[PDB]
Amino acid sequence: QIVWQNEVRRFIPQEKKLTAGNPMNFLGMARSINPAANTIPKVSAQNINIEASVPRR
Amino acid sequence: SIVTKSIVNADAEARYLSPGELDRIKAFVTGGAARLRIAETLTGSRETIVKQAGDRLFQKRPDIVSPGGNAYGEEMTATCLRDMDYYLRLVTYGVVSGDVTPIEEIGLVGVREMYRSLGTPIEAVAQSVREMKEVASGLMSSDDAAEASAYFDFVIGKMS
Amino acid sequence: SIVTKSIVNADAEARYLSPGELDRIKAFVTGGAARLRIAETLTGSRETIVKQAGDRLFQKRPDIVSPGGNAYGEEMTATCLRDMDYYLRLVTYGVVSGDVTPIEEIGLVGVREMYRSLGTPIEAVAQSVREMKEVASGLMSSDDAAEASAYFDFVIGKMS
Amino acid sequence: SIVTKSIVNADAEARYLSPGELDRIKAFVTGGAARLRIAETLTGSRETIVKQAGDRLFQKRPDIVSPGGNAYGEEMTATCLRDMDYYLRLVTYGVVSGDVTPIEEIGLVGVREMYRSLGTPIEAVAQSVREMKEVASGLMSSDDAAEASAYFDFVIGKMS
Amino acid sequence: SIVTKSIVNADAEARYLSPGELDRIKAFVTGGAARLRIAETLTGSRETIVKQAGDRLFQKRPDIVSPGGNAYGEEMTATCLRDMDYYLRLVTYGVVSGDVTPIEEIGLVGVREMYRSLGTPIEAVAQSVREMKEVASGLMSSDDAAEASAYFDFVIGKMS
Amino acid sequence: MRMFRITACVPSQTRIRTQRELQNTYFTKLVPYDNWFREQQRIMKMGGKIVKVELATGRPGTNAGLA
Amino acid sequence: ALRLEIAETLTQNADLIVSRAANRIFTGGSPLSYLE
Amino acid sequence: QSISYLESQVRNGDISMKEFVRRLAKSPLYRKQFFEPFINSRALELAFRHILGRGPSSREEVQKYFSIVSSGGLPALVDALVDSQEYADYFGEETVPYLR
Amino acid sequence: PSQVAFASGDPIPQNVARRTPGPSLNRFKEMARQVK
Amino acid sequence: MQDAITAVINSADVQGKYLDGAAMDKLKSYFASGELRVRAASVISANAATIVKEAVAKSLLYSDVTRPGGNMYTTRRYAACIRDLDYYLRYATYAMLAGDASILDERVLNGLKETYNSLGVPISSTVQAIQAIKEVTASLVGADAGKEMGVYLDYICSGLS
Amino acid sequence: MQDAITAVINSADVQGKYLDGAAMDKLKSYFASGELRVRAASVISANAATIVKEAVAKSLLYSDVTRPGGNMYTTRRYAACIRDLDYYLRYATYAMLAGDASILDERVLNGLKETYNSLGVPISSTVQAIQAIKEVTASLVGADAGKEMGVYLDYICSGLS
Amino acid sequence: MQDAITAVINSADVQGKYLDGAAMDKLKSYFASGELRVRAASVISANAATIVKEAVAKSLLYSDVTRPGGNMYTTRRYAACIRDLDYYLRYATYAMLAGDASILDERVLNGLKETYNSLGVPISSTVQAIQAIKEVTASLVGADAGKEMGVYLDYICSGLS
Amino acid sequence: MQDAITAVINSADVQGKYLDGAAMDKLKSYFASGELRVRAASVISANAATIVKEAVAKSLLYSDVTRPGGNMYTTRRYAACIRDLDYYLRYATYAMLAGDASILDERVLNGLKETYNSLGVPISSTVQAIQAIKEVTASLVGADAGKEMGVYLDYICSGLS
Ligand SMILES: *[C@@H](C)[C@H]1/C(=C/c2[nH]c(/C=C3N=C(/C=C4\NC(=O)C(CC)=C4C)C(C)=C\3CCC(=O)O)c(CCC(=O)O)c2C)NC(=O)[C@@H]1C
Ligand SMILES: *[C@@H](C)[C@H]1/C(=C/c2[nH]c(/C=C3N=C(/C=C4\NC(=O)C(CC)=C4C)C(C)=C\3CCC(=O)O)c(CCC(=O)O)c2C)NC(=O)[C@@H]1C
Ligand SMILES: *[C@@H](C)[C@H]1/C(=C/c2[nH]c(/C=C3N=C(/C=C4\NC(=O)C(CC)=C4C)C(C)=C\3CCC(=O)O)c(CCC(=O)O)c2C)NC(=O)[C@@H]1C
Ligand SMILES: *[C@H](C)[C@H]1/C(=C/c2[nH]c(/C=C3N=C(/C=C4\NC(=O)C(CC)=C4C)C(C)=C\3CCC(=O)O)c(CCC(=O)O)c2C)NC(=O)[C@@H]1C
Ligand SMILES: *[C@H](C)[C@H]1/C(=C/c2[nH]c(/C=C3N=C(/C=C4\NC(=O)C(CC)=C4C)C(C)=C\3CCC(=O)O)c(CCC(=O)O)c2C)NC(=O)[C@@H]1C
Ligand SMILES: *[C@H](C)[C@H]1/C(=C/c2[nH]c(/C=C3N=C(/C=C4\NC(=O)C(CC)=C4C)C(C)=C\3CCC(=O)O)c(CCC(=O)O)c2C)NC(=O)[C@@H]1C
Ligand SMILES: *[C@H](C)[C@H]1/C(=C/c2[nH]c(/C=C3N=C(/C=C4\NC(=O)C(CC)=C4C)C(C)=C\3CCC(=O)O)c(CCC(=O)O)c2C)NC(=O)[C@@H]1C
Ligand SMILES: *[C@H](C)[C@H]1/C(=C/c2[nH]c(/C=C3N=C(/C=C4\NC(=O)C(CC)=C4C)C(C)=C\3CCC(=O)O)c(CCC(=O)O)c2C)NC(=O)[C@@H]1C
Ligand SMILES: *[C@H](C)[C@H]1/C(=C/c2[nH]c(/C=C3N=C(/C=C4\NC(=O)C(CC)=C4C)C(C)=C\3CCC(=O)O)c(CCC(=O)O)c2C)NC(=O)[C@@H]1C
Ligand SMILES: *[C@H](C)[C@H]1/C(=C/c2[nH]c(/C=C3N=C(/C=C4\NC(=O)C(CC)=C4C)C(C)=C\3CCC(=O)O)c(CCC(=O)O)c2C)NC(=O)[C@@H]1C
Repeated sequence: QIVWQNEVRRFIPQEKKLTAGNPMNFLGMARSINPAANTIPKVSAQNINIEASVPRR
Repeated sequence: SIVTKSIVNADAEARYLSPGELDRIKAFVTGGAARLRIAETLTGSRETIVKQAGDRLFQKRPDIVSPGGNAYGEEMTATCLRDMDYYLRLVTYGVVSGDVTPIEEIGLVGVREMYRSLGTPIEAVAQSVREMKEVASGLMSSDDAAEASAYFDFVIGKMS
Repeated sequence: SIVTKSIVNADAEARYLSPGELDRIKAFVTGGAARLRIAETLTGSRETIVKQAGDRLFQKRPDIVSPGGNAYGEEMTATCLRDMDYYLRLVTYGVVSGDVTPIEEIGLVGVREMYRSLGTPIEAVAQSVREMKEVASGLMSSDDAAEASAYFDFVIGKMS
Repeated sequence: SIVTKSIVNADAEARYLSPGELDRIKAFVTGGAARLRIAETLTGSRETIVKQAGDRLFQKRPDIVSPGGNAYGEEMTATCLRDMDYYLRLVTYGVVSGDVTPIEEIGLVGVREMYRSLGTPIEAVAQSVREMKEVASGLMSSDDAAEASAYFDFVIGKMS
Repeated sequence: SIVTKSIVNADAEARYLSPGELDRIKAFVTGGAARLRIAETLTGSRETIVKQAGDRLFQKRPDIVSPGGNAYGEEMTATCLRDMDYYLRLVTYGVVSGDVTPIEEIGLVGVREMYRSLGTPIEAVAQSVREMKEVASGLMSSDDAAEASAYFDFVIGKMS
Repeated sequence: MRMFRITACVPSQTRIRTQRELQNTYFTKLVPYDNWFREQQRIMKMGGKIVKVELATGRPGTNAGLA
Repeated sequence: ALRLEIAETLTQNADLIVSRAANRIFTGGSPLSYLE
Repeated sequence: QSISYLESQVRNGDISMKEFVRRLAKSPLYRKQFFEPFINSRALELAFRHILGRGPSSREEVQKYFSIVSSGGLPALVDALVDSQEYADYFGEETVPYLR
Repeated sequence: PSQVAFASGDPIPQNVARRTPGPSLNRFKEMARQVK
Repeated sequence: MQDAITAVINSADVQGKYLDGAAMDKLKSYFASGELRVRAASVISANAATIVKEAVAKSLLYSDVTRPGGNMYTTRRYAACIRDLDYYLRYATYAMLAGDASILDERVLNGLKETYNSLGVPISSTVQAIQAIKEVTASLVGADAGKEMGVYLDYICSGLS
Repeated sequence: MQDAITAVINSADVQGKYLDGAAMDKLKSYFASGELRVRAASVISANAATIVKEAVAKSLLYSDVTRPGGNMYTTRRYAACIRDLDYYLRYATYAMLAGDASILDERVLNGLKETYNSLGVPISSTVQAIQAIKEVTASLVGADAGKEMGVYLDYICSGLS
Repeated sequence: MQDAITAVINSADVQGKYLDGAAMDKLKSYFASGELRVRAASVISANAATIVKEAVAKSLLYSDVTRPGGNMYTTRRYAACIRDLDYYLRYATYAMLAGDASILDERVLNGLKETYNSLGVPISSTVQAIQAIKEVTASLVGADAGKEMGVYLDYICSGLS
Repeated sequence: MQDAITAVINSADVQGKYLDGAAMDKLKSYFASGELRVRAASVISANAATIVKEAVAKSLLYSDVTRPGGNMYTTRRYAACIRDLDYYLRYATYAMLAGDASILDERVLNGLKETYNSLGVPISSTVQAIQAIKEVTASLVGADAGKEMGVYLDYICSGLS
């Protein structure tokens, strides 16, 4: 049995429909794999000594 | 538009446009705010008119969604509502143009052969555009309803 | 007329009138009161306009009344003023009808053959009806002169 | 493909196909079934390689999804996975064609200028493609993955 | 009528009948006995075609006999099965003539605007002639019913 | 648009030389006013006879409202 | 098929037909001396 | 796409095929399909094969018909094409034009 | 049924002969005959 | 053709006189009735096919003309008949917008009587069909616009008869 | 145009000789296939709307060509594509019953490339449409008649490509 | 051809979306400039001949081209040059009224360069003549609409070059 | 240019999707047909000069083309015609290997008709030469390879015509 009331209620515009190359197809995929961002590494350049902390090998 | 019609006719007669067409062009230019207002009203209510008119068509004529029908299937009904959105878009084009030439050049030439091929009933398509006309006229003000329903009955008259 | 040209376009394309041209006929009907007001003031001033324009014509071009011109003599100048009266009547006819079609189908096409067989200078009668449009624009209000000057300038263009 | 490359080379030397290139086309024709199997597995599992390699990329280079990064944001990570899917589809095309010229023409010429305009780290995209080849090598059989990793290798050589 | 099309085409080409066309008229005259045999079998079994097509139609598509359709009560169905008898008569005319030319002469063209003015579904009329076709193929021998179906399918193609 | 109801017979003067198909040289024609002068000149230069012509379209002597 | 076997008949004996026609027409010698 | 008015006038025969060709060529349908998408020169080159069934034959013929279509446009070009000695010689009054 | 395949079947090769010197070289043929 | 303003302009031009009140009263009447004519034409163009189908249902269906041997039996013949009927409706709409029936008695009634006499079309049945169209339009668009339509429609009836 | 019979007679006329050894074989193969080719023509001409229906439904519908921005978006363009597929099927029937592709050379392929490059019609999508045509005809008429149509349909495809 | 209205309609239609305000402002700007376009077109249609007259007097008269051996030497070629300038002025008026240069490359420019190259017409001299037309109509109409006219005149020159 | 494989890849890339089942079926068809194409290319590369030799002896020697006044009279004209036949045979071999006639459009048929029209080359005589090339090639190369070579050489003939 196929029913048309829910299809009429679920109708979406074709210009709002997603095509192949739209990155919004992978928007839910990026929701699925939530990337782990970095906590901000607070650094001050004034506390850095140029002569010593530069590598030497 | 009427500008395109007048320029095309004057070009075919190999003459400049007379003031008897120039006053018509400037009158169409000045009387544009009402057509623009009807256009943004229709594109604001572009979804709900399509939803209600599709609901009214499939409750009035269940042979469309009957087994063995042309639109039996969820994707078939989705494409039917997409065609309703197409013709509503063409009605907005004709409203904002002030002329029937966009509807004629986009979605009226070859429609009979097209739906004769696809098997879709042309009188039911005319009923769909008529139901969009009734929903839009109920949704908007009466003079604007008559102005939009003018292009709507042009579409259903070219349909049938 | 503009109504008969609209229905000529309508049965040339072999269908009913478009809603745009129906609203255009509505605009013509609503403006026809103003065109008829222009008709009243022009037919009230039908004598003084043509007399002042004829005096301006003879003042601009004295070679018409000089020997060697076409209009030498009292009956010749009377017929010249009669031609100017007919052309003023034709401009009022066009203002009433809303288009240059009555001027074209009465006294504007074939005017080259007319004044070639008469020997009359076509640039001189174009200058005469140009003085008619200047005196008319002097006597009219600004919107009425702007309305009549397009039809007058069409007479200038097709009779130059 | 390899057929087009051999035809272009033979046209460049204005000669018919050498029997070595005829043998290479013959061997590609006989061995294309394994390439079709590889491409079928990749297009069957094409979300899984992008999923795992995107996870491994966001683990190994979290500066990419750190604030101030090129792919910081939900839509930006979506476009990241979109680019990964593009390169996976290109690798399937190259596996089918047996020569890497479709990959070079579609997504390796001007890639440096494109990602330089976009501000995207080209070595990080190379890391993502390398992780895609790691996931594909885990997913496929040994000889098939060893043959299919060489197109990934050409992508790595062009981008890094 | 094959001989009608012979005379029309020979007059358009403006010469006498070619020997191949004369052999065509020989073939048509020899097959005339078989086609009139099919004709008298159809007019012997005409009524069972009408009744079985009618009630098979009313069981397959019950929308029209339902309220909202065109078939109300007894007289609408009587006019419909009269139309079914008319189209069966036209099929027998085409069979006995050897071509669909008298079908187009009495009824095969204009049917779309006919049933659009009448509100009648043209695709349902096509389906009506469809069960006319396989009921005739059931009752009459199929190797000899290929000739009758060769006009039946043209009729349903024109009304499709 | 004012027109004419004409009826004429124009025999072909070159059909014998050209060996073409035949047409009925007699015809009843509806011809517009603007084209009727050129059409009549074509008939008389071809050598045909116009045996009937009436102003079936429009009123005679209309000064305005022609097309 | 009938036209084909007629052609197969006539092409086989074409030399015979033209020889009989030439012997019917020409006198004073052998017309078949220099057949091309 | 058709003009049933002109088809009915052909069907009762008050106008013949010559007036049908004239009115159909100056109709807005032919004006849209073969006069709007072209220059006047290419338009008259197509109008020759649409009306006379042949191409333009000489430089002076192209010159004359270009002067006609410049003076009066598509209706003047169509009228000059149908009201010619060649059209009346080849297709008469009732014969459809054909590609020669 | 399978005798539909005229074009789609195996093609029948024609016997097409090489073009020979014609009667415009009759003088050179006579010249070559006297050369022998 | 000749509408109301060109008709009064031609009546003035025959006498060679400017437009006076004796024609400007009819001109004001035309400009007063113009929006009524345009709205009635809009309604008729909206319901143009329905007027034809109700007219043939109330006047032409189930008659001897649509019986076999009649003058409306075959499908091409019925298509031609409804083509004539909405031709009459559309040209009556043209004359109703124009204000005069020059278009009706010229580009419809040039040889219509003679061609119907040659074909055998029943003039009385076509008059009944036009009266059915007039009744449908009068019941559909109103009283004043209905009788304005009826003037041109029984002008068509007088032209046919 | 020319057919297989005209090609045979022209080749034998260029040779100056009769139909000696292989012309007869080609002619008898042509006449042996001819009645079944006429039957296939009858089936295709009877069902011709269904082949283009299943071809457009199989290959071109629900695609970028039919969605906005595509070359089959408007209804005029869709009806023109339907008429083009009807042209391809009908001229393939012509070439299949003539036994030679000279009709395709002189009335189809003479200007098809230039009209499609000027119009902007997608060559690959047209090729896919003709491939859908040839599998639908192979399903609806048979394998042998499907191949006999499909060699000329692939000739049209090669003319496209 | 396309005016500004049909241009923005097809620009919305090729992407398949409805009218948004970033498209509706284009129609609002066109309706703002429409009365300026109508008045400029009326002025140019009234003074069409004298624009060409003083343009040829400004640019082409007493030059090499009217002398014996020049391209506009004989009166036939002079009348053809005046006819060409009338064509350019009328179609530029059409493009100015439409607000879109579609009729220029759709009815003037698509082959005119090849025609002038075949005829030997000096394209640079015609460009200078059109520039003279631009200066004359800019002095005659005004700067605001003369700029819009000159845009399409330079469009004609760029298509000619 | 493109082969069948790159045609499938480009069509799938234009669609923006991966290779579906029908694409895999077309690829499998080309991989099935590849071996015959390779051996046909080997045969034609073996007999490249000899096919041209017997084709020109089959069609063009001792004719009006090689007689004085014909377009193959002089030695440079004969060398240019042999050069053209070598070009056609090599590019037909390339198209046979690729399974696509796109290289004939890109390299051969893009301007060769205008080239021959400017040169005065009889395209009827070249068409008969390529028909002789078809016959001699199909004599040496087999049956299905003969069909493929005949299709591509008839494409060259259709581009010429
Ligand atoms: C029943 C399954 C279907 C159907 C039929 C239906 N038809 C009518 C009415 C008419 N049909 C015709 C058509 C013809 N008359 C002819 O002589 C010919 C050619 C031989 C044709 C094609 C006509 C003229 C009528 C009008 C009645 C009359 O003959 O005078 C009706 C009645 C509709 C009404 O409003 O009375 C019906 C119900 N309708 C369906 O839905 C089914 C597809
Ligand atoms: C309700 C409207 C009816 C219904 C509709 C229906 N339509 C289709 C299929 C198509 N319709 C179109 C039409 C257009 N596309 C355009 O761009 C325009 C002009 C703006 C038109 C008119 C098209 C293109 C299709 C094909 C779908 C595609 O995009 O490729 C179907 C599907 C039929 C099928 O066999 O797939 C249906 C069901 N059917 C009804 O019965 C209602 C009356
Ligand atoms: C489906 C087939 C594809 C499609 C086609 C498409 N075709 C046209 C229009 C034309 N096609 C032709 C071709 C021919 N005319 C002939 O007489 C013959 C031989 C008998 C052929 C092959 C021509 C001339 C036209 C233009 C005018 C006409 O309609 O005949 C169009 C319309 C182009 C437009 O923009 O109007 C289209 C869209 N398009 C696709 O995408 C499918 C792949
Ligand atoms: C011959 C028995 C006697 C006769 C004949 C005659 N006829 C003409 C002139 C013409 N006759 C026709 C005939 C037809 N018109 C049609 O529509 C048809 C059917 C297709 C036919 C047969 C025509 C067209 C002409 C005009 C010439 C033309 O070719 O267009 C003449 C010539 C009259 C003259 O002076 O030119 C003659 C002599 N008269 C006799 O005396 C014969 C006994
Ligand atoms: C002038 C002395 C008097 C007169 C003239 C007049 N004529 C017309 C219109 C037409 N006259 C003709 C007749 C001809 N056809 C030909 O081929 C020739 C040359 C042999 C002639 C003389 C035609 C066809 C017309 C119609 C014009 C056309 O077809 O384009 C008119 C105009 C009538 C009107 O405008 O309704 C006039 C006035 N009448 C007079 O009063 C002068 C005394
Ligand atoms: C229908 C009301 C009645 C009917 C009529 C009937 N009409 C035809 C066909 C024709 N109709 C016309 C009418 C016009 N053609 C025009 O161009 C115009 C001006 C707009 C009109 C008014 C004509 C000329 C015909 C002749 C042939 C044609 O189809 O054009 C027919 C067919 C005659 C035939 O069979 O040949 C009939 C029967 N008959 C009735 O019973 C209805 C009451
Ligand atoms: C003298 C009888 C009358 C007259 C003359 C006059 N002519 C011009 C200017 C031009 N006249 C021509 C015409 C021709 N060029 C040709 O090659 C031929 C045929 C061989 C002709 C007939 C041209 C081209 C010019 C422009 C000058 C140029 O060479 O470019 C003028 C000057 C008008 C101006 O505005 O410059 C005059 C005054 N004037 C009269 O009053 C006499 C009746
Ligand atoms: C004038 C500015 C310069 C110039 C003009 C010149 N033009 C012609 C003749 C032709 N002009 C056209 C051009 C058009 N055809 C079109 O369809 C359109 C737009 C709708 C245009 C603009 C054509 C086709 C011709 C040829 C027609 C004919 O020859 O009659 C000529 C005459 C050339 C001749 O050999 O007679 C000239 C001289 N040349 C100049 O030097 C001026 C600078
Ligand atoms: C004789 C000294 C040697 C010889 C000759 C030979 N030639 C051919 C065939 C051809 N030769 C030419 C060459 C020319 N044609 C010209 O018009 C000119 C310049 C005026 C030249 C140099 C051509 C075109 C042919 C083809 C025949 C034709 O005219 O169509 C042959 C025949 C080879 C064949 O396969 O038929 C021969 C035998 N061969 C020798 O061994 C002698 C040393
Ligand atoms: C041989 C089948 C017939 C024929 C040939 C012929 N051709 C020429 C001269 C040229 N042909 C070309 C064509 C090409 N351009 C390309 O890019 C390619 C490959 C894709 C080809 C095939 C060109 C450019 C020339 C000009 C070369 C040149 O300038 O010499 C000639 C020579 C004519 C001459 O030298 O005047 C000939 C004879 N003509 C025939 O009669 C043969 C039947």
